[PDB]
Amino acid sequence: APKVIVFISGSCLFGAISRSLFKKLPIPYTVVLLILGAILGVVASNVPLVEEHTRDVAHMDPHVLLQIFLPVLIFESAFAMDVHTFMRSFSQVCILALFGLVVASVLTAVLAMNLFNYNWNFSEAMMFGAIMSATDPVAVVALLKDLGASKQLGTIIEGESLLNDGCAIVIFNVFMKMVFFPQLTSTVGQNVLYFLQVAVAGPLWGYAVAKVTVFFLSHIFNDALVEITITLAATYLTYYIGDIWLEVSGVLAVVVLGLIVNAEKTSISPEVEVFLHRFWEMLAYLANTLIFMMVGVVVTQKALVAVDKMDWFYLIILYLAITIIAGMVISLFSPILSRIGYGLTWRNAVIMTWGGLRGAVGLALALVVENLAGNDVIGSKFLFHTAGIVVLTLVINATTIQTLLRILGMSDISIPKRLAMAGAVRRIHEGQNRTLNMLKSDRFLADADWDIATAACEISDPSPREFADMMEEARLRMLKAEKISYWKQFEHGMLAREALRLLVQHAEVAADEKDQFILVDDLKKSWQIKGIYPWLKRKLEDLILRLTKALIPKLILVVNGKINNQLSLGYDVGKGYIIGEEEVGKIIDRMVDNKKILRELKHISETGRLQVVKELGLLQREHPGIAVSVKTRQAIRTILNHSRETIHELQGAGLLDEMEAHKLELTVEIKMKRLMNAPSSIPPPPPENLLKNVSWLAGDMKLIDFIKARASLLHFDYGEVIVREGDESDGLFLIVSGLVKLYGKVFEDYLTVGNVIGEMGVLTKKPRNATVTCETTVQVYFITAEDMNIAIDTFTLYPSLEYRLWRVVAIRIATPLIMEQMAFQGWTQEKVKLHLERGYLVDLAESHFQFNIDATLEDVILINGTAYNAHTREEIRSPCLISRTVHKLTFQYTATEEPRLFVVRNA
Amino acid sequence: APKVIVFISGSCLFGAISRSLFKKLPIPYTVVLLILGAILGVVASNVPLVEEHTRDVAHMDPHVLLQIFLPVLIFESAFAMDVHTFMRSFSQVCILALFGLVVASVLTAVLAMNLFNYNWNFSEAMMFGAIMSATDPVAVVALLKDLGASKQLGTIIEGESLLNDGCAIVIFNVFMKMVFFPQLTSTVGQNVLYFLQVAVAGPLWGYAVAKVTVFFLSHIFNDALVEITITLAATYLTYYIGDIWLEVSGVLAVVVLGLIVNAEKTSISPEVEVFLHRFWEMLAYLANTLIFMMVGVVVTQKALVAVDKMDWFYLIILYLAITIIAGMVISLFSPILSRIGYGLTWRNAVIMTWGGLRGAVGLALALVVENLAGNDVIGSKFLFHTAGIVVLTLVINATTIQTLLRILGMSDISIPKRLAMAGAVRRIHEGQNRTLNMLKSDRFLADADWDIATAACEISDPSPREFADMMEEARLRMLKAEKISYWKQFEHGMLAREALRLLVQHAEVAADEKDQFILVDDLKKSWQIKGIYPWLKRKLEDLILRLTKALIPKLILVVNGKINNQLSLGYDVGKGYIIGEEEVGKIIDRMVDNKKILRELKHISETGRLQVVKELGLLQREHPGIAVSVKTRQAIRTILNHSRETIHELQGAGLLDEMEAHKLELTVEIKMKRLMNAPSSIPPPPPENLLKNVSWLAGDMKLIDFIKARASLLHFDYGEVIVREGDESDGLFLIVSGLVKLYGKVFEDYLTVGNVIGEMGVLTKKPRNATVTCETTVQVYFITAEDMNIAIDTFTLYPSLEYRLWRVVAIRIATPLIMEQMAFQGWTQEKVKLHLERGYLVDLAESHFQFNIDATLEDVILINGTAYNAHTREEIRSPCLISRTVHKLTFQYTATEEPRLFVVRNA
Repeated sequence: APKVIVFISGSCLFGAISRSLFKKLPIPYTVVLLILGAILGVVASNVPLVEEHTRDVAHMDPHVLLQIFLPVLIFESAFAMDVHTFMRSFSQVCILALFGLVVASVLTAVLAMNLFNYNWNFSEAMMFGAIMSATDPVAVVALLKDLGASKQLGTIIEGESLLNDGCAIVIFNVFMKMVFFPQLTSTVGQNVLYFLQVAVAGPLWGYAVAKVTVFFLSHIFNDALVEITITLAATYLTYYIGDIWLEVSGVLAVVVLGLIVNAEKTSISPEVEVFLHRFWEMLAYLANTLIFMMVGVVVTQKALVAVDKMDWFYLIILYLAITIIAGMVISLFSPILSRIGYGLTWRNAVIMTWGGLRGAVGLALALVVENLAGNDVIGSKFLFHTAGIVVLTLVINATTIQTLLRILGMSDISIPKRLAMAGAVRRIHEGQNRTLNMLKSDRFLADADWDIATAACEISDPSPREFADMMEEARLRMLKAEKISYWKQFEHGMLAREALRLLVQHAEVAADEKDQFILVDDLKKSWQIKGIYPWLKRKLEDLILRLTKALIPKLILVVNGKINNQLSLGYDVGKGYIIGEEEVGKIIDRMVDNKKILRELKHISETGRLQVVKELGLLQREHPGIAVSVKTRQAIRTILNHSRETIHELQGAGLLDEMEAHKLELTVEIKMKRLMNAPSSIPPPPPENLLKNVSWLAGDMKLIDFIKARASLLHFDYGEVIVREGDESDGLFLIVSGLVKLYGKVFEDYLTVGNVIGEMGVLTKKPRNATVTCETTVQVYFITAEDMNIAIDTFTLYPSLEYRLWRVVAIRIATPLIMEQMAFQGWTQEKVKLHLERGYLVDLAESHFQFNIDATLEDVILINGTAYNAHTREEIRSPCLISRTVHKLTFQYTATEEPRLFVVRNA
Repeated sequence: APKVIVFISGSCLFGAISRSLFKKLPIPYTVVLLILGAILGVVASNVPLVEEHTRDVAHMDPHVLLQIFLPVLIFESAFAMDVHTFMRSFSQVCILALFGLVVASVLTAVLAMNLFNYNWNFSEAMMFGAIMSATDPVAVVALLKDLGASKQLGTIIEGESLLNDGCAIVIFNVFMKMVFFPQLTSTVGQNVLYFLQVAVAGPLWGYAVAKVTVFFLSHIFNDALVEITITLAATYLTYYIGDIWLEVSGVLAVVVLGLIVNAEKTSISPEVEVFLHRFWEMLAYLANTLIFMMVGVVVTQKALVAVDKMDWFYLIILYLAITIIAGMVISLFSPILSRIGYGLTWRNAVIMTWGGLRGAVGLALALVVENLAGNDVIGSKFLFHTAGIVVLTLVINATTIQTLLRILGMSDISIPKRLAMAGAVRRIHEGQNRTLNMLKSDRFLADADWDIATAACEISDPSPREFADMMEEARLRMLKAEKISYWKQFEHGMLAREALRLLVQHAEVAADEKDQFILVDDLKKSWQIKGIYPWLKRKLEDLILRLTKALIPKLILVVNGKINNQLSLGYDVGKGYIIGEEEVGKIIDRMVDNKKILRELKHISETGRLQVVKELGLLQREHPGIAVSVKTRQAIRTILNHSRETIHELQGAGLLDEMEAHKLELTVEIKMKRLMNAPSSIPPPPPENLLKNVSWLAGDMKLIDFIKARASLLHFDYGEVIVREGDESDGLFLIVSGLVKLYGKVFEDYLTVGNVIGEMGVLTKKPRNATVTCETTVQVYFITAEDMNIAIDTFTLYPSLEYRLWRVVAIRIATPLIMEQMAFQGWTQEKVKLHLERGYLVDLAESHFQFNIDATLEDVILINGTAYNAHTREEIRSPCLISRTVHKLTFQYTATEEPRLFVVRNA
C-alpha cells in the first residue's frame, strides 16, 4: 500500500515554516524547501523506514506532473494577473515573448550540442533548451510589489513569463515525443496539421467554452455557490477535452479560459472572484511546495551520484550564457519594438533581462525527463543542470534585483499617493488622540492601565536666471497639481481605471517636458483611434445559410460593443483632462506671483483646453449613437458611485453596521450588473425629446406644450454668425445639433448639442456678452424674448419657471466664486457643485427686503441686486460672496436690478 | 472503466438549474433533484447506454457515503453556525436534544416492530428509528432568514439538529454493526469501553488537535495561504485518526474541531474564515446534490418494484407518528427545562416541532442500508420509507412553517432596525436625486438619454382613563427610546454582540411589563455569575510530577481568561444600560407633557440608575485585577473602533480608495489581534500611579513631583462623613480605593476609584454643593486648597494647570447643555463629548474683554462670568448656551467671576 499522508502533511508544515521564517529576507523561501528535501533524501537513502515513507511521492508517475501539476501551475499563472492591461500590451508582448523564447531556446540548444561533452542529438538539446527557458512570474511580481515600484513593468513581466511558459511547454512536448517515443513518425502535412490544432483550434475551443460559461452565468443573480461550481466544472471540462485531444499542449485552452473569465466584472460577483483566486492560489501553492520537495529528494538520491567538477564548470558557463543571450535578444529586439510605436526604455530593459527567475515549471519538466529516461544519464544531467540554474537564479537575481531597482531610481514613490497616505494617517492619529483624551476623563474608565492604551494607539506609518527659476517652479506646480487633481477625480468616481492609468502615465512622461506641459496629441491618439476596421465592417453589414442570415444582426451588437469599449476610454480621458485643467486654473493664480508668467501660463492652458474640447465635440459629432450610449453609462455610473459614497459616509457616522452595509452594497452591485447589460446603441433623440429634457422645463407638461407650440428650428451652415456683441437679446437658443463657437469680451468656449445660449440675456435683459459663430451645420431651437416674458408671466407655481431659471444661472455664477474664495486642500469642482446643489435661492420680498446671518448656514452669495448693511454701512455689489463677518443685509426695491440671494444651509 | 464525468457534471448543472428556478417558491429545490433522478432512473432502466453512464455513481460503495459524504455534511453543519450562542444555550440544548432523540428513536422502533407487518427484529427497528430521527438545519434556517424572524430560534434549531445528527449517526452505526455483521460479539465491559471511547475520548482528541492548531496559527501574521492550508490539513488529520479509530462514530472529533475553530476571531483572519466557510459550503452542496440524484435513481429502479398499497398506508401512518411523538416529547420535557430557569415559550415550542425537516443524512444512511442488505427487501423498505418521509416533510412542513410564523405573529420587524433602514434608504434617495439634478445641467452630459438614468436611480426599498393613556404612551416611549439608544451604542462601537443581544432581548421581554420598566436583578443575573467554581479553584491554586509543577501556573492563566470572559460581558451590559438610561432621561422630558407623570418616571429611572451603578462599583471592588484588565481592553477596543470609523468617514468623503482602505484596515486588524493576545490579569496599580494618571496632571513631571511632595493619604471606615453641604472647600479629593456616595442639594451619585471630588470648589472658591458619605473603607488623596492655589500660581505654561482644570470642568458643564438644547435624531452622549473635545476655552483678556461671533463655529457656551451685548442689550448668565442670533459678546472684568467661554470650531 502506497504511503503518501506523512509526506504531504510534512510538506505542508515545512512550507508553512519556511514561508514564515524567510519573509523578511529577500531570498525566496523555496530554496529552503529544496534544502529540506535534500536532507530528507540523505536520511531516506540511509534509513529504510524513511525511504518507505518517501519513495511513493518522491518518485511519482510523469503523468501526474503532466496532467495535474503543470496545468494547475500554468492556469494559475494566467488567472492571477490583470487581463485588460495584457490586452492593451499584447501587440508587443506576443512578438517579444515568442521570438525571444525561440531564439533563446535555439541558442541554448546549440550551446548544449557544441560545448557540453555529452554526445547529445539536436532533439535532446532542444528539449534541454526548452526546459531552461521558462521563467517564474510570481516571485518577480512579489519582489516588485514589496519594493513598491511601477506596476506596468510588473504586468509586462507577467505577460512575457506566461507566454514563455506556454511556448516552452509546447516545444518540450514536441521534442519529448521525438526523443523518448521514436516509433512515432512525422511528415510535413502531419506537422502543419498539429500546429494548426495546437495554436489555433485549442485557444478557439477555450474561448468558445468561456463565452458559453459567461453567457450562462449572466442569467444568475445572487448565487455564489452556483457561479463557483459552474466556473470550476467548466474549467475541468475545458482542461479534460483539451487534454484528451492535445496531451500537454492542450493547456492553452484553459489559459485562454482563465484570461477571459478573469476579465469578467458583471456576470461574476467580486466575492466569487476572490474565492476563485484564493482557491487556485492554494492549489498552485501545494503543487509548488510538493515539486520542490521531490526535486530536492531526487537530486540528492540520483543526480549528485553521477556528477563531476566538469559538470559544475558547465553549470557556471550555462548560467552566464542564459543571461547573456537574454540580454542580447532584448537589446536586439528593442529597436524593432521602438519602431512599431510602443517601445521600452533602457532601465526597464535592464530590469527585464535580470528578472528571469526560474521556477517549478522547468523543475517539473526535468523531473518528467528523469522519470522517462530510466537508467540513462541524460535524465540525471537534466535534473542537475535545471536544479542548479533554479538555485543560482533564486540566489543571485532575487537579491540583486532590489539593488538594481534602488540604484536605477525606480523605487521612488508618487507624490499624490504619499500625500494622501500621510494625510489619512495623520487624521487617524489625531482622532485616536481625541479618543484618548475623551477616555481618560471618563467616569467609568477611570481605573484602567493607561500605559497599554497609550502604547496601543500607534499606527504602522506606511535677472533672467530668477525668471527661469520661477518658470521651472511653475512647471513643477502644474505637474503636481494635475497629478493630485486627476487622483481626486478618480477617487470621487469620475475617471476609470484605464483612464486614470493613462492620465497619470502621460503626466509622468510629460513631467520632464519643457516645450509644452501636456501634449494634446497623445490624448488625441487616446480618443481618436476609432474608425478601425470594425467600424467599416459595421457599415458593410448595415448596407448588407439561414443561420448566416440570423448571425448577421448578431455581429452588429458585438461590433457596437467593441466601438463602445474605446469611445468610453476616450471620453473619460478627455473629460478628466478638462476637469483637471479647470481645477488647476483656479489655484495657479493664488500661488504664482509673476504677472507675465501667469499670463503666458493661462494662455497655454486655455488654448490647450479649447483644442481638447473642440476635438471631443467633433468626436461626438462623428459617432452619435455610441456617444449617447456612453454618456448614459457615465451618468448612471456616477449616480451609483455617489450612492456607494453615501453608504460609506453613513458608515463613518456610526449609523449603520456591516450587515446592512453588505445588504445595501449588494443592491448597488445588482443595479450595476443590470446597468452593464444595457444595449450599447441608443439612437439619437429627436429634437423635441431634447427640448423636453431641459433642466428648467421638466416636470410641467403644459410648459413643454407651450414651448413646443411656439418654437422655431433654425439651420445654419459653415461660417454663419447668429448673434454678435452688444446686440439686443432677441431670445433664448438651444443647440440641438452641431458645434458652435462663443468668443468675445475676450474669453472663448465651444458649445455642443444640448446647451442653452442666452439665459442671462433673457432673464436680466442686458445685451449680448460675446459673438457666437458657426463651426458645422448647426440646428438650433429659437424662442423669442417676448415669448419668454409671456411664459414667465404665465406660470406662477411654487417651483416657478423664473425661480428655476434664476437657480440655474445662480449656481452657474456662484461655482467660480465658491471655488476660488475657499480653494482649500480638498475642494474639488464636483464637491462645490454638489454643495451649491444643496442650497436654495432666498426670496427677500417675504422678508421685507432684509436678511440675517446665522451660524448654521455655510455660504451666502449675492447674485442679483446690491446688498447694503446699516451696521458699519457695508455695501456689496453683485456678483460677490458675502463676507463671514457681515450679519445684516438690507436691500432696496428697484426695477432695474431685483435683489436675488443664493444661500446654502448645512445638514 | 468506470464512467463518472457525465453524471457529476450533469448533477452540477441540474443543481444549478433547480436552484435558480425554485428560489421564489417556498418548496425547496431538492425535490426537483429527486424528480430528475427518478426520470433518469426510468430512462437508464429502459436504455442500456444511460445505464452504462449512470450505474457507476448511482450504485457506489457504502464506504464512500460513510467515509466521505457523511463527515463532510456533519462537519459543515457544525462549522456553519455561531458557536458562542451555542455555548450560551448548550446547558439546555444537550439535555433536550439527546433525551428527545432517544425517546423518539425508541418510539419509532417500537412502532416499526409492532405495527409494520414486516417481521423486524429490535436492532433493525432501532436502525430504522435512528435513520428517521435525523433532521436538517440548513433548509429551516434558510426559511427563517427569508421570513426575517427571531435568530435565537434559528440558533436553538441549529444546535438541536446538530445533536440529533451526531447521536443518530452513533446509534445507526452501533445497530448496523449488529444487524449486518453478526460475527462480532458484545459484552458489558466492551460496550462501556466503546461508549467511553466514542463519547469522551473522541471529542477530547478533537479539542486537543484544535487547540494545538490555534496555538500554531497564533504565531503567523498576514499569511492567508499558510492559515488555510494548516487548518485544512488539521481537519483532515483529525478526521483520519478519528476514522481509523472509531469508524463512522469518529465524526464527533471533527465536529468539536469545527466548533472550536469557528470561534476564532484573533488567530484566524476574517478573509480566511470566509474562504473556509465558502469552501465547506461548496463541498457540502456537491454532496447534497449527488446524494439526492442517486437516491432518486435507486428509489425508481429498485425500491418501487416491491411496494404495495399497504406500504403507502404505513408511510402516511409513520409520517403522522413522527410529528406526534416529536410534539409529545417536547411538551413533556418543556416543564423540566422550564424549572431550571432557562425555559422556552409556547409559540417557539409549536414552531420548532414543525421544523423537523429531514435531509440528506437519513437518505445517505438509507442508501448504506440498501447497499449492505443486498437482495433482501429490508433495504428497499428502508429506502422507500426514508425517501417518502423526506418528500412529505419538504412538501408539507416547509410550506406550512411560513404560514404558522405569520399566524403566530413572530414575522414582525424590530422598530429601531426598520427606522435605521428607512432613514438610510431615504438619505440614499435624496443623494441620488441631488446627483441627478447636478448631472442634468452638466456642460458635457447634456446629450444623454435621461429616461434610462431616471429609471436606474431606484432603490430596492428593503379623568383617570386619560392618565392611564399617557402613562402607557410614556411606557412605549421609554421602550422605543431605550431600544434605539442601545442600537446606537452598539453601532458606535461600545456594546458587544453578546451584550447587545442580551440588552435588546431583555428590552423586548420587558416591553409588556407594567410594574417596572427594566428590572435591575435581571441584569445582576447577567454580571454577578462569577461566584462559581473557577474563583474557588483559582484561590486554591494560589494558596497551593515535575510536569505537574510546571502545569500548575498554566491553569491560573486559563481560569483568569474564564473569569474575564464573563466580567467583560457584565461590564458591557451594565455600561450600556447606564448610557441608554442617561440618554432617555435627557430625551424623555421634552416628549412627556404631564408633570406628575414625568416626575414619577424620572424618580424610578434615577433609582434604577443608582442601583445598577452601585452594583457595578461593588463588583469592581470584588475582583480588582481582572477589572483593570477588562477596562484596559475596553479602552483599546473603543480606540480601534473609532480608528475604523475614521477610515470609513475618510472613504465617504471621496479621499481614499479601496486598496488603501484594505491597507489601513489590515493594520487596524493586526493591532486588534495583538491586543487580544495581551495578559488578562493586570495587577492593581499603586495609588501614586493613579495620582500620576490624572487628566489635568499628565505631561508635566514637575507638576506630579509638586503634588506628590505634599499630598496626604486619608483612610476612612464605614459611615464616616468627609464633607457636608455649605462647608468651605478645604481642598481637592481623589478616590483611590473604595466606593463613596455624593448626595445632596437633591441629586445623588456614586463614585469609585479614579474620580475627583471638589474641582469646582477649588477653581471657583464656593462652598460645597452636596454631602459626601461613605460606603466601604475608602483610601483617598487629599490636597489642601492653599497648596492648589500655590500650584496654580506656580505653573504658567501655555497648557497651564488652571487652563486644564477649567477645560475639564467646562466640558463637564457643557455636555448636558448641548445634549439637551439640540438633541435631534442622532446626537448621542458620546457624540456630544467627542464634539466638545474639539473645542477650547477662548481667552478674553487678550481680546480686550469682547468676543465676536463667526459663521463657522458650531457651539459657543458661556461657562464662567456674565455675557453682555450692546446690540439689543442682551444679558446672559452662566451656565447657558449662547443663542444663534447673538453676534456680539462683551464682558466686564471683575474678580468674583472671571469670564470664561468655551467655543467649538469645525474642520
